[PDB]
Amino acid sequence: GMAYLFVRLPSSFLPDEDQGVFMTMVQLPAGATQERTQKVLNEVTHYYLTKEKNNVESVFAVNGFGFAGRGQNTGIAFVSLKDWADRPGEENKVEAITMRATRAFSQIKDAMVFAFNLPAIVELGTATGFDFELIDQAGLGHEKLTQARNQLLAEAAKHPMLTSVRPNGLEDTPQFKIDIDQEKAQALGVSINDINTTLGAAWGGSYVNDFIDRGRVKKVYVMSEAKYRMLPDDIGDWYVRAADGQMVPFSAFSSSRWEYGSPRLERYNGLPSMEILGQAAPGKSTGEAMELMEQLASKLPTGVGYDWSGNQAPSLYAISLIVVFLCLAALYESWSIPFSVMLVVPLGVIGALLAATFRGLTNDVYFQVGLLTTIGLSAKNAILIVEFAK
Amino acid sequence: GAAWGGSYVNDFIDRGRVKKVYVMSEAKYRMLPDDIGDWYVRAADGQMVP
Amino acid sequence: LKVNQDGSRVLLRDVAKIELGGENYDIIAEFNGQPASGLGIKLATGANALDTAAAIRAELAKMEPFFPSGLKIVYPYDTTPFVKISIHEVVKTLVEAIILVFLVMYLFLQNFRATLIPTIAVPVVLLGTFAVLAAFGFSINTLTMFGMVL
Amino acid sequence: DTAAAIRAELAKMEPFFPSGLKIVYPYDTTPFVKISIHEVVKTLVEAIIL
Amino acid sequence: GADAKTVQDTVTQVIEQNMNGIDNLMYMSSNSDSTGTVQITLTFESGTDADIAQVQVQNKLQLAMPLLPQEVQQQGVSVEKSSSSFLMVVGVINTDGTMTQEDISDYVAANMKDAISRTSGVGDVQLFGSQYAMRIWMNPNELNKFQLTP
Amino acid sequence: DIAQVQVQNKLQLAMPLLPQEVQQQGVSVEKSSSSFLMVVGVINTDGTMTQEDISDYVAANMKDAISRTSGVGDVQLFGSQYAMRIWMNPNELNKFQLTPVDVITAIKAQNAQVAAGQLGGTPPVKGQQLNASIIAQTRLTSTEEFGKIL
Amino acid sequence: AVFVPMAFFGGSTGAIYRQFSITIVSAMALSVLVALILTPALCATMLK
Amino acid sequence: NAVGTGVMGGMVTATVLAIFFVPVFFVVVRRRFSRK
Ligand SMILES: O=C(O)c1cn(C2CC2)c2cc(N3CCNCC3)c(F)cc2c1=O
Repeated sequence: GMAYLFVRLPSSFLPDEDQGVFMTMVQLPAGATQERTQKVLNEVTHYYLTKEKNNVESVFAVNGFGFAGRGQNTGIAFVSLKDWADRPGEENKVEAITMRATRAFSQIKDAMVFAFNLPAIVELGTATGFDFELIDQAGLGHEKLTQARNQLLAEAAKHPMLTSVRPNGLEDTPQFKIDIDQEKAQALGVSINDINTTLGAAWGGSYVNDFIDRGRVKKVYVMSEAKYRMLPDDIGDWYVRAADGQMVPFSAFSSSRWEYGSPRLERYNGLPSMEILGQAAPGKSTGEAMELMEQLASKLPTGVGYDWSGNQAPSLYAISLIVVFLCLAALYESWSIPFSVMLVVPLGVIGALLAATFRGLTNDVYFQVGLLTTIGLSAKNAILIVEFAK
Repeated sequence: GAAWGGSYVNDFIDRGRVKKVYVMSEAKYRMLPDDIGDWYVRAADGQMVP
Repeated sequence: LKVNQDGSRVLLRDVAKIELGGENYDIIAEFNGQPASGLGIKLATGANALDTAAAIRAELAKMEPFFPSGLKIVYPYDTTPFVKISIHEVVKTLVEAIILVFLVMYLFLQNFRATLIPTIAVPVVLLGTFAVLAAFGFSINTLTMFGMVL
Repeated sequence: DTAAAIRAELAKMEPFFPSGLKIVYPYDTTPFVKISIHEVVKTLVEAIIL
Repeated sequence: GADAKTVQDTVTQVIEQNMNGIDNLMYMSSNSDSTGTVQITLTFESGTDADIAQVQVQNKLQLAMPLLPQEVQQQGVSVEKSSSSFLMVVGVINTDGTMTQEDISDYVAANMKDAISRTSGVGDVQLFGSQYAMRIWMNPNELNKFQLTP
Repeated sequence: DIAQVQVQNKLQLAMPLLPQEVQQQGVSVEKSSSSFLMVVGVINTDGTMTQEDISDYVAANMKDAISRTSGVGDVQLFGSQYAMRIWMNPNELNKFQLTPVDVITAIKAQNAQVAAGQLGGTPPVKGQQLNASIIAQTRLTSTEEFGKIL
Repeated sequence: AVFVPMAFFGGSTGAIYRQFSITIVSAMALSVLVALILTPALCATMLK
Repeated sequence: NAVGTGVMGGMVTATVLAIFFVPVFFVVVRRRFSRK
């Protein structure tokens, strides 16, 4: 029994617990603005302020800063839960708070918002979960690599004893490409220097110089009122001076056309890569899923490689078997006492398993050492049953 | 300097990895000292000079 | 910028609007749906954690007094009081595990003197572990505190 | 250990080589380490047996 | 200004080539954003000194420093200690003498922020808004009717 | 470890006292060991390529990683990495009336990447529905395109 | 003989299983030394 | 709860089993004596 009470008991690392403090991020579709995402951040903030007064003490919204990266797509609001005395029930604890919260954001919305117990753990080591990555080893482009990732994410979900796999954050939004015909430019009499710092110092921003403000030196930027750089028709508003002391429209030398680029290009180890955050199956666990994912990445096109309790214990406990017998003979020389104690091990451990298999515990770090201590007392007890009787 | 020796002008992209762009001259116009006169520089008054 | 033919002075204000504005309008914070800014301190790979955050207030303690009208501080997402509580609930267990041992000691040893030796044995053994793990490098971590208790 | 990891990093460039591109090893320290250990540990056992 | 492709191979790649010859290291990674913002991460072996390991990465970056756009050079190049996780995130609001989510972001970043990042081994401070800057908003029609450029 | 830092954080005070040709060139500070160990030859047999084609592919796939990997002081490269090489004919410059200064300037103008801003700017107008990055000039790709510089 | 051999930690499970045993392994030697010096002394001195 | 649930189980079952019933007696019997 003991064995089956242990192999079947699932293995975690360290238990995620209430911290009086959690958070939840936002993610809008391709090329959303600051005004669109701000509408969502309001709805998020108020599920916490009106439908969670008893629980929430104070929110702290932020618009344009996710933990993917940045941009007018992203967002996040930091929560600060009222202290634990005023929060009595299991429903008044973050397991249940992020349950009906995440439910609310998948219900009455048209974007993507989650919520999570801050991994008390460390960022890494979720257990039954992985972080895959897809390298372009050969001279393929970002567009060809993308297609291999669409075939990887497809094939895992095509036959998942499953898995749950998704990309990390390469939404792939369009971009307003402006081709400057170089021949045209110089015929009208303009320097390409001046043309580049028109489009650069108007639409984007340009660090010109520093000035003094109330003691502390700050910066001086130059751009343009919002309304002259909102849409692609406003490009023609800007007239540049030409050699022959007279203005020239952008449209003259300009060419307007859209394209499909990506707003964030990851690069793992000197080469372009794309992150693939997938988890272990609801049945399987890591070593299974991981090695059942290396065979799927090796079935992709050429020029596309990859790169990613503990195996710990197996060997650790091995020395726990060796040092015991010797210490069970440094005061107990015979080869009779060194096999007595050797049975109290699973005498007690069967129950340690049993108490944690019965309630909602797991094989985490505190339990794995709850075993070692259970054995140290098992030795004690038995060694008195021996030392005295010998 | 940019004929006989070499000059780091700018960087370009080649198959993903950014490399360099150099400028010089075919070997045969910089092998002996008589080939110095081959190079004519522009002068202020829009005309060449040996 | 220029002086056109008829000595008409073109200034920087005539061609453009000039206000003292933010350097970066990409992000905007609203504490409980009300406008505000703050400071989100991040740790330094190997920093002292609870001592860094204790000194976040120490340095911040002397900016407080020279604030103008209305400018006040407020605390969301804060680690501090979880440290405070895990110590307090473990040290609570410590004393409970003593007191409870003292009753089992009296139930078997009706001698009062006898329920006193083991009661006054392990108090010392715990302190030595603070003196030993301090000498080896460890802290009062979440881990080493359950190590006292276990 | 550096030279053992010269192969380790180099082990994953191997497979994506185009037609004809193959590796070869001149001037290499490795097998002298391999042999001096093997001839000394050989002496060790000889000195026991004897 | 720079888009995702510009930063990808004018700042990103330039460093990644000149980011070698360093002790203790399993991998590097990168994120080159469309806001014109790249940031590389090098993870080292467990127990390696973060004190020396910083120096090595940042005294090798600074060989590729003059291989970078001059816009980027005068911009903030930083090498710090990572810890993807905040702890103290001190909100700072107004109640009486009302000011905007921009006025506070400046005063916070012109009184307190400078000190915090320094103080007690703070890896790097985050600022929720931005410090003030003499902002100008060039009207294009007003530049044309006098005959001018940015 | 420390001795390197000291030499290279003192060199970099004389860094701006150097020719600009040298600054954009490779300044390096490394660990010496006048003695190779592994010198991995890399040849071709089937799909024949020259002693130049291989020197590039070696230095654009493996070299970057090796120098980094397991405390490699500095890597030697037996050949050179590729580079858009140009061979200015002097007679052909004279018969149109030109110099290498006009060739160099034409590459530092047409062959570059530019930081154009974005639609739906950092501070937009309230109610905009789009936000996408503008593209400008691109760093050139192939020989063909460097042949068509005006 | 079961604590310190398992206190040979590894990876991100470093101080994790390490501090695990040692803390209490330290507490074993301190409980032994007390059970060899103090607990004896006191027990003799004054038990009944 | 993660610590104590793991030990409580062990202890209940270590002692009430060892001291009585199963090995911790039954051992030295067939280990010391049995055959040698
Ligand atoms: O008993 C010991 O092993 C130590 C005792 N002490 C205290 C003095 C009694 C130390 C104090 C140290 N610091 C004190 C604060 N300034 C820096 C030095 C220290 F780093 C180590 C030790 C010991 O190892």
